[PDB]
Amino acid sequence: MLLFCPGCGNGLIVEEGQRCHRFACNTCPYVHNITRKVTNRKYPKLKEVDDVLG
Amino acid sequence: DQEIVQMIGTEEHVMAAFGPSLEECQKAQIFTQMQALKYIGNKVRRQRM
Amino acid sequence: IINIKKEKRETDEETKQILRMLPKDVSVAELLRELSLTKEEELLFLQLPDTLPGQPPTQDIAENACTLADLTEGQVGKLLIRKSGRVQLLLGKVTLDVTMGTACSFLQELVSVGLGDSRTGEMTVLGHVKHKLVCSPDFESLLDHK
Amino acid sequence: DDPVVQEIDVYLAKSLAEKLYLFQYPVRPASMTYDDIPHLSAKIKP
Ligand SMILES: [Zn+2]
Repeated sequence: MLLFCPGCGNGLIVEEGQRCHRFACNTCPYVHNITRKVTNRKYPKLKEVDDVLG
Repeated sequence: DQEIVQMIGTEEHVMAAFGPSLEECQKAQIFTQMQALKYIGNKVRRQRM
Repeated sequence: IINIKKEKRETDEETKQILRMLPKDVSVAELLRELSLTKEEELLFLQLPDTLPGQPPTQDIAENACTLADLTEGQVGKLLIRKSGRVQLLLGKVTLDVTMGTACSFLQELVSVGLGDSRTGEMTVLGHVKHKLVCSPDFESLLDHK
Repeated sequence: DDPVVQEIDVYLAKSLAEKLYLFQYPVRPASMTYDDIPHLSAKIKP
């Protein structure tokens, strides 16, 4: 997903600190350590057609 | 960047489509109005002296 | 982790991306729950028409704009809530209609910036703004009237 | 459709006519407020 820094509103990237994987902002010292599972499913469209014809 | 994304739209597929542009912007160090103005001025062409 | 500084999901109405484990309202229902369901006061932000149906009272004129800056204190009109959800504002001889504005989700703080001194002033956070009202002239009534 | 209920009166106050400003933060959701953040200064031009 897309997450934004509460401080300045820039995009948050995922990096590694000294203890854990954390969201971080490229333009301010704001960080956020990851506590539990975070997921972003997309559910791409499946091929549904059987394609019998004629 | 959050204000830009708000202006573009809050539908999920809209953010999915517009994400690569944000990533390309973040790859460069353009984060202020002055930096973007300097980039554009670099990308400017003089009208025959 | 701190519970009041979590990362924000982009949808401002659904910022609760991580948890510890809205239907479009109408002005009649808005006020009805604001008074019947609860007795707590609320701060509203209403947009008035450009010219109010009045005259600048001894303001040295011209049929110019008559805004709230020219009117005096006291009762200036009544708010009517009819059946079927119609919400009117009888501001004297004419009646405007009041509808919901854009449903804002960002923070809006109503504050008072009082420059009591020419060198030092006070900022007084009066409250938070949640809902926006829009008042418009009932043009159909004004046209069929004359 | 008669005005069945809520014949609310509308008053006008000019005490804070010139001192009232509206501050809106386009990037801050309404759930998170600046009540707990200690402010240091406010510059302004009349
Ligand atoms: Zn930031």
